[PDB]
Amino acid sequence: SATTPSQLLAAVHSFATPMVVAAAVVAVESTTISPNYN
Repeated sequence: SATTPSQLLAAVHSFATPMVVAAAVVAVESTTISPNYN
């Protein structure tokens, strides 16, 4: 505690289920023009 020489676990505990990451789904909201007739 406080201030890791001694290991409390014998082996390192790995997560059973592999985490499946998903790519970003970014999209274009809108397009505006400042000087415009319409």
